[PDB]
Amino acid sequence: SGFRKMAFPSGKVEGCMVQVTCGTTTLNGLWLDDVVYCPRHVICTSEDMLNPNYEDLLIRKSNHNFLVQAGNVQLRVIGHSMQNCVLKLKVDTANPKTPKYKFVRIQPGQTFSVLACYNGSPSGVYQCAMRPNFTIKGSFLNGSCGSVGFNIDYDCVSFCYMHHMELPTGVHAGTDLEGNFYGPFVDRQTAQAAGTDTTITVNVLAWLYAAVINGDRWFLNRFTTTLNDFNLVAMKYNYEPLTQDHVDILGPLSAQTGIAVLDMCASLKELLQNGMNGRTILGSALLEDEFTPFDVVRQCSGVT
Amino acid sequence: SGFRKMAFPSGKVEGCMVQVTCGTTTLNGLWLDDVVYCPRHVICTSEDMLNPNYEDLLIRKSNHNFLVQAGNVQLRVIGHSMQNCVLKLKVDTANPKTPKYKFVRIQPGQTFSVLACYNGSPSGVYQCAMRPNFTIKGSFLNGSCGSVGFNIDYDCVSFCYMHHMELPTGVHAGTDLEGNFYGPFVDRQTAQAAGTDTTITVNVLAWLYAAVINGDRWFLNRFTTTLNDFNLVAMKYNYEPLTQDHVDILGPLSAQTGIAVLDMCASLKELLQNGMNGRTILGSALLEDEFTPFDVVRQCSGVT
Ligand SMILES: *CC(=O)N1Cc2ccccc2[C@@H](c2cccc(C#N)c2)C1
Ligand SMILES: *CC(=O)N1Cc2ccccc2[C@@H](c2cccc(C#N)c2)C1
Repeated sequence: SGFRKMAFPSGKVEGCMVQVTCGTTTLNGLWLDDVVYCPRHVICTSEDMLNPNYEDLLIRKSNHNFLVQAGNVQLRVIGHSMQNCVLKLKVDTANPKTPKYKFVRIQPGQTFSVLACYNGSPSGVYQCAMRPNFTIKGSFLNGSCGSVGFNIDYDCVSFCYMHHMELPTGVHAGTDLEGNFYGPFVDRQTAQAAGTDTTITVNVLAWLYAAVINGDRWFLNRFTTTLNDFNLVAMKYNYEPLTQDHVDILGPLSAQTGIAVLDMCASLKELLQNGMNGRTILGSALLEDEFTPFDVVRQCSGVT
Repeated sequence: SGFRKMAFPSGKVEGCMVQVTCGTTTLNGLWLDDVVYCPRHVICTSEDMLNPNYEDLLIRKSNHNFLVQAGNVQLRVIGHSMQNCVLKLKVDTANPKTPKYKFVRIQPGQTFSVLACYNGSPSGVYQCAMRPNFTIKGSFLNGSCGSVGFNIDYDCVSFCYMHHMELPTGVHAGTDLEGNFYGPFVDRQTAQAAGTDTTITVNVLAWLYAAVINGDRWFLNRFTTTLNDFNLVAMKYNYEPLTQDHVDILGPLSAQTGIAVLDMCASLKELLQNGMNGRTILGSALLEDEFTPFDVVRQCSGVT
């Protein structure tokens, strides 16, 4: 037992990280098969970022201007193209460490691991959730651009995120591996406010089930509620509205614990209305929303 | 910017994980060079664990009784010996994926990453701290025994922990890689209570410096304190006494932020005495103690 914010083992992703330099700009790239994926703003200087015309800036770049270094070995660039906000640099060598992989565009509320990198070198790994406002609350300094987010299903890496930007609020924005931003964000040095960050209700409920399984039970009560009654409380506390889809996905946790989903909702309602009165749940003093129902089952069953 | 509980990239450790089976018991082993390290209780059944005589049980085991499987390839066992609470199984093949490594016995208050494993397969990675009472608050199910804790200094893995046990309180106990338990714990199915878990004061202060650097500043006040005045407050709130050594290690963070260590102590004193009044610090509603001063500098500077 015990419950932790666990990231996926990052080995399969570390073997894909490379450094990409263009002019005076260096960031991270993802090497899969004979293609290196990186943010298109690698072709900009901070001077260019104010209002870049990516198509015009790219015309001045040739294959030989993109320096791609895998650890300490230089890759030969034989092609380049722009797909949305990412550059795809065709190299003459397929990565021998390419895992079985997929590119997936995740939904808000879903979780993933980020392998933060600097100059093609991995520094750490942490678990994230794509916020309902399509931002992530990460840890990214200059040079971290091109670091990726991913999930792992046994031997298959599903890449879902590439880091591009930090909002003036300190929150993070980026794209899926096809270069399409999550949310309304553009790759430009301009003030772009993120919307209201709501709490992922289905994840908080999943985490309350993780809590009961691991022994933290003080918050269980004698009450029940309805989806509509619960959503009136969710709306006041800027929680996402809970749907029957959410209830269905909580099914296995409800079955394992014997606590009906609407009974767990009544516990969450009371925790929202009364606070935690100085107590903790799984070592946390706030309601944790960055564990999906899938993460709870995976962690509580020992999936490798 | 942004601040996260970040674990080290686990790739170098995943390449060392193997499965070790003895009789009907299966757990994880660590393959480095031509040696596989695992908990000695691999030779026990749950029946044996009540009061095992490890030396007597081991006499009935030959090299051929220890089945070591690296992913899907079987390793040939050419020797075995017991060192404290670990078994060292000499194999006929050196691990080709052995990183540059060291075995280190960490101090309480120090942090490390755990690669939780089941049947020699990695499931996830998370950041831990060795508690002042020599327990860790991990996430370990049956079959997780033999999972290791480590730190990474560029290319060198310093293994510090091997998981052996779960206390009836749900907290975790284990050994360094020489098989010596941290704390007073023995490898036996017996009630062993852990001592008072105190809060790692130097880590909370380091995390308050991480908070100021990243923008969370509400807790800064107009006060100062002394080491002795602060320790009177630390003792009441079961915080570790702060020493000049702790102040010295906080030196770089004090220099970077311009906030004198004793001024930060006065902020911590007020947070201990008044609570957080419904506010958060780096997305947390409690005072975080599982970031050392080294982790804060490493994360805030981008060390790979
Ligand atoms: C995340 C990162 O490494 N960087 C550094 C960098 C290097 C060259 C050009 C831009 C950047 C910024 C950046 C500024 C403004 C907008 C974006 C986007 N998209 C990125 C971030
Ligand atoms: C952590 C783990 O995998 N296991 C399973 C197991 C398998 C065989 C023998 C013992 C165990 C237990 C266990 C019980 C009691 C004490 C210890 C220790 N040390 C380990 C845990």
